Amino acid sequence: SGAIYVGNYRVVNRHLATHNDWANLVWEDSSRDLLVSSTTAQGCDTIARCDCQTGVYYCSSRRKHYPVSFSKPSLIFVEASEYYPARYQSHLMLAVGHSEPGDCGGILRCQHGVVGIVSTGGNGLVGFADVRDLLWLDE
Ligand SMILES: NC(=O)[C@H]1CCCN(C(=O)Cc2cccc3nsnc23)C1
Ligand SMILES: [Zn+2]
Repeated sequence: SGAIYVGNYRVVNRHLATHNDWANLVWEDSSRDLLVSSTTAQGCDTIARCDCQTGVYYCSSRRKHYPVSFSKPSLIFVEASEYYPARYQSHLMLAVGHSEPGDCGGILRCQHGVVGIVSTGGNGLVGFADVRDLLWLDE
């Protein structure tokens, strides 16, 4: 679990969105596993606007932050689950590192700010849904 709070927005994994997230929907994309809902309270997370390929992510299954090199946002094949059939997930970045299903929502950050959130994993790899291209999160 986990979310990004920026201005009047809350960004979560789409497969983990609540009834309240859907009742206050701003934008959602199944192919990216992202959902953004509106919030009354003001968020103060800074989103990065960069092309970094190094950062630090939070791994709740180990209660630790890990430094990682990660790939550029791309279309990557993802196995079926109770949330999606087998498909390509776009805007996805991979790194060598530990993750478990409950790790989704953990933030990936670089020196510029929030890069994305954990969205997939397995076989010693962790996948992050990128948010740096969503320029509207700031306005
Ligand atoms: N975006 C998707 O389609 C997700 C939806 C939930 C299931 N999923 C996973 O990757 C499950 C998983 C297993 C093993 C380590 C994991 N670390 S994070 N998620 C992990 C795919
Ligand atoms: Zn950066």
